[PDB]
Amino acid sequence: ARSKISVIGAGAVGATVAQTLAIRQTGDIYIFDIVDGLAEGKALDILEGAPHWGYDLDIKGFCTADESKYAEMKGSDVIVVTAGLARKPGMSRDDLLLKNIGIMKSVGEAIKKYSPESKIVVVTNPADIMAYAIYKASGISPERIIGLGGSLDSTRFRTFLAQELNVSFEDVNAFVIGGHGDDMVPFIRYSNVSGIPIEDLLPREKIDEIVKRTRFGGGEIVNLYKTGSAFYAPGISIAVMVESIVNDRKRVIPCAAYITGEHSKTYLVNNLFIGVPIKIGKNGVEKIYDLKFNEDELEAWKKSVESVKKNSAIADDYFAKNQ
Amino acid sequence: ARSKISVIGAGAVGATVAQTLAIRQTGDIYIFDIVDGLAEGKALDILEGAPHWGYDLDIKGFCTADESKYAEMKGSDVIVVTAGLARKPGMSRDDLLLKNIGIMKSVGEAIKKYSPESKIVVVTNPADIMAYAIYKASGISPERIIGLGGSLDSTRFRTFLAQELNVSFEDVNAFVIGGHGDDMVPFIRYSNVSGIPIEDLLPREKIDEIVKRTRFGGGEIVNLYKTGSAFYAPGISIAVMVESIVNDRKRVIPCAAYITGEHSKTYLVNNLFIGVPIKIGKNGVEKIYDLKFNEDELEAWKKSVESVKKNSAIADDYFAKNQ
Amino acid sequence: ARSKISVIGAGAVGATVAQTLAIRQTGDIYIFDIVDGLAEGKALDILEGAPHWGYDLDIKGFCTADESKYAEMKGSDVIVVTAGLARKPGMSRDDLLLKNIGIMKSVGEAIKKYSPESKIVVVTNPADIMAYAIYKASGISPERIIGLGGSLDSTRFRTFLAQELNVSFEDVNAFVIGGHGDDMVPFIRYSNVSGIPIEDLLPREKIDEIVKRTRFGGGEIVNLYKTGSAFYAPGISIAVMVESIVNDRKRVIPCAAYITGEHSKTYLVNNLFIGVPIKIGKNGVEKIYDLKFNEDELEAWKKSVESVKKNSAIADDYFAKNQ
Amino acid sequence: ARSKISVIGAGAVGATVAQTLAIRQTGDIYIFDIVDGLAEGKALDILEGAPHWGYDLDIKGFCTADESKYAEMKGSDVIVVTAGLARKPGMSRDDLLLKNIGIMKSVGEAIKKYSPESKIVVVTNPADIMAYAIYKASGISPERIIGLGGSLDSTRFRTFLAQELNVSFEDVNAFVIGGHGDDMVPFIRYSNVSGIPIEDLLPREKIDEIVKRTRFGGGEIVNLYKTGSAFYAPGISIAVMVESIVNDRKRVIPCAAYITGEHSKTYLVNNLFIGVPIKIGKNGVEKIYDLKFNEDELEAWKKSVESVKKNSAIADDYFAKNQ
Repeated sequence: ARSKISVIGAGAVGATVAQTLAIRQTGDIYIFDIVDGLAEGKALDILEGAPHWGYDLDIKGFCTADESKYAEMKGSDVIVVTAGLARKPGMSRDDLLLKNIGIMKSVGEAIKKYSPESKIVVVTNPADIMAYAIYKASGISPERIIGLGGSLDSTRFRTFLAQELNVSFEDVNAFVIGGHGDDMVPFIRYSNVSGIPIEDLLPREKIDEIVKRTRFGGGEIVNLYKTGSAFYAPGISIAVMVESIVNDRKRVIPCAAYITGEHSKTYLVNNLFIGVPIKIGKNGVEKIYDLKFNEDELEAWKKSVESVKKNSAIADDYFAKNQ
Repeated sequence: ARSKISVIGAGAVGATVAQTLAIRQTGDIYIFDIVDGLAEGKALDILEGAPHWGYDLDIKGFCTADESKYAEMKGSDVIVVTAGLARKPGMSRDDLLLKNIGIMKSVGEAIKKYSPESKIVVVTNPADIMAYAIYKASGISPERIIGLGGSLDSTRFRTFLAQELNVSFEDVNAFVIGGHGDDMVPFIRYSNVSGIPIEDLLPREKIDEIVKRTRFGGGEIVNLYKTGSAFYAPGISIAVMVESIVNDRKRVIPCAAYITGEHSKTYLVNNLFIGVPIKIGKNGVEKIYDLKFNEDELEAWKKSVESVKKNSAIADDYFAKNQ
Repeated sequence: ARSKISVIGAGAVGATVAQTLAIRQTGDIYIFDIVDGLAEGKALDILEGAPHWGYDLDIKGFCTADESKYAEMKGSDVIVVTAGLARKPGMSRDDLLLKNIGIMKSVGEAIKKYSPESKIVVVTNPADIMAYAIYKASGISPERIIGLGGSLDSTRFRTFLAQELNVSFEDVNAFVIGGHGDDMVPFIRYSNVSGIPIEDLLPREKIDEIVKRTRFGGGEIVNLYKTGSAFYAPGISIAVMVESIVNDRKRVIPCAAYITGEHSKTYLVNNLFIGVPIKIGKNGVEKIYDLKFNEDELEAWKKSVESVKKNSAIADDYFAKNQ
Repeated sequence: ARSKISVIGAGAVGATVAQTLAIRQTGDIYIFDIVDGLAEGKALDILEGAPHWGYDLDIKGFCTADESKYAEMKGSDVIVVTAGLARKPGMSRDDLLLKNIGIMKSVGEAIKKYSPESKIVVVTNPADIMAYAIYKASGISPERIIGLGGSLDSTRFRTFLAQELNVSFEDVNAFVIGGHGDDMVPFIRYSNVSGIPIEDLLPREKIDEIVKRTRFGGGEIVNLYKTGSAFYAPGISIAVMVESIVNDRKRVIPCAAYITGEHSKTYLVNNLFIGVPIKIGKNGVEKIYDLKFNEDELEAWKKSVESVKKNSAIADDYFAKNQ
């Protein structure tokens, strides 16, 4: 009677997604992790709060050291992919990408085997490239796969704007597309407080500072935690995407999506994932909005595109060599 | 305009409490931790999710490496104490109790200095003894201090019953008083599904199994996590206590509370904290309910009483030895 | 995509149920009424609050003057029957019973014609008899039909107890079975505050006054409104039953249910609807709990049974006369 | 304690506001109405649903045929004024305005007497003029009074756009200021779906249709209800204003607000209430945003201003011959 969501990865991010989905009563939640005991423990800890919170859900966790346990994903409406590494001492983010692509390949093949009907929300960073790897490995029709990106950048951008202007978080709207960091592309003219353009409220230098803080917002958290990365804001940023699919909400949120056909004319890429505004519903990507760029936005977009093309070619090379 | 809650400790439990209070919109939340960056990081990560969740709250974090930062607790309606250690099989429970009592002493001294008007919710285990230590150190009127105990044991007990009977978590009621583990005292006769006693619904053998799992429920999670203890279920168990104070809900939940006067005739302890059913309101403990014990419950209670008396005497001795 | 609920009757009670289901995001909601414009108006008014409340739901209303509009019920998981008429004195309530039985016959035939797969929650008073009429008219398997009764009496009883004792409404449990008014049968021994029996907390004289107030709680509201009856508390009392079906919650709540087989040995009625504790799930009634009556409860139950047997015979006679 | 809200008027709108505040747990809610039994009945019906909904609030109702019952407003953080005269046949719009101004005088005087510290949210239509009457009658500092307008027009406009574009209600933003009907002034250029201008999504003819439907949105519901006016969407539209004050959320929403000083240079009125974007906080109006008009908007605004000047002049004339 209820929708089913699987979460792959039971670390801080995946477990936060699971706890968030339970609070928001999105559906039954099954958690998966290769680490002995981890997914089972997170699921139980989350489930044990149900009598206080009020959620009547089936919440379970499984160890995938025996990959056969991936069979428990069967019937999932959405699978959230959060498995993967963060940098180890002596690892470039270039080495990290390659490592994570390999994990995506394994995960995608498991999804293909046990739950090929699911829509997929890919979280592992950079999620545009990891969504691409999931697509290549799973064979799932590409409109059914989306990557986390803009939901998180926009929530940070809104937070900073709201604090600066001393207004409710609900009334700030901050428009971003593309990736994280230098690949992020804000449309300041589309950012506002209850419709009032930010450019009518803050001077350029202040907006610039806020844009910068947003670009490096993940690193800001890493520098505070020292030994881990953000998970609270990512968790809810992911959950709002998931629930839009499960409950067919038709939220319009920038996410990493597969660009093809007429959309390639606007976004200057073809057959790749990159962050663009999408309508999210029961079928996955229900619509890609084609934006109109001014010159600054276009030049910024071109840089973002080159980074994605570069990293996607790396994923291509990996799959070509590892049948 | 909003109430203010301070959370001392920004590890898994304290930060979960903070995120939980934010979701339930309990009030502004200030987080404190001796580890540089940690409380600020947890606060920012939680705050950055505000635009998606919808909470319009001030959420801040501070480093207490210098105790002067505790000045930021000023005007807190509730302070949640989650500071303290868990050494694991290296030193005994006794060494651990002593370590934590010392932490409560310094925390309580800081509370007296910077926010002596606050109600306190003590989480550090065993919370009855740690509440007693907070009382001795802070000088706060003892009705204004409560310890986490029954809120958590009861949520676990209810989860297990509901799954065994395949019923809503909302309709299961599980009655426990006393401490954790062998110090916990269930009243099976007061446990029911929508009023129907559980003894009419399950074989005694199964009820005993569920009682034992509840006793060692925290250990069950520790085994699954390997390197840490439960935090999700404790987080909401703590938040329901905090919000009952802040919003004067008059919840009736078993918590560690100070027993004196006529209540000592019922609970056989005097001037100590122990887990009993209390009405929780804006003034802290607004009523202690005096239970009638049957013979089995009485026996079990007396054992719990001896444990609390013994550990409380250890706390007295520590305080006597340290001015 | 989403679950669908139809509400028949767009008066105060039906429209309150609709707005309640929307707020609680239970599913898409279609409203039906014979009165031109009424259901369409209630639906639009409710839908137009969606941007503030947050519910992304399809909410529509239809006039059933042309009965073919009932085709819009197709695919409903649950249908709520609130259609009915009139008052207590003035005209005879026996005359009223017959009139409402006739409306149930028409509504039941429409359901069989257009949405025979739905579970049905019957609200029209007395809902035990009206559920019986829906069953006779619709041919729907009887476990898939339940009547409002206990959910509303228990919420009133809980309210009165919580006010008297100055405790949270969440922690009061009040046990009733049977019908309304003199037909209601409280189990004082199964009523408690967080497990503590109310007999341990209030003088018997007070409990008796509260029981009497619950019996005549509907009349208390009529006395205040003058020209109408209660709708806010009924609305939520109905919605918790509906959502238990839609979301398969397994709530345990007393409702009017079809009593047969071994249950007839406990409840002394056979092949009739009467208020008993049931587990409510995606299949409708998933369990009837068989209580053990003490002498006093049994004597009260026999009276309630006699009233239901009499009125069910009247319903039988009506159907026999109009086949 | 908890925050307290008084609601004056226990008809459909006032009682809907009360039930909405309860569900949203905004604070204690006291309802007042001159008609014997009505406020008491609405309050009790609402309170009796608390055990199911979960709100632990003091909800009470009083009949103000005895004026002294207004003493029960004491300590209210916000007072919501919904009392008004139902328009009688043959009564002109100006005659209705005069009657309602008279009711605002009585209400304002009771507020001045019994709860002069309150912020006021005025609902009685037209709320700009009625806010102005409440100001004249109560002597309350005018930044502490706001009138319902744009919150309701915006929610309707958002509903229509979301349905037309098949997107989530959460992501549509519809910018309006001024009054209702022909006094409403939309800024199409500030209306968008997740930042994407609606002028990039819909052609002018479709946008015009939706603007027009919004202008006469109230009338559309009246034509469906036939015997009354909208209340569900107004209820939540009001409640979001009220909770922004009580919980100091700093929502930015167009409301009727007192225009003076520098703001008069932008809005072309002085010392009158008219609908403009405001930041709503614990002090009432925390900020008025000064918009930049194009020619169409300026001309439409001048019309809106003239209507407000004319009706405010009628109010001045009324107060001048009654004191």
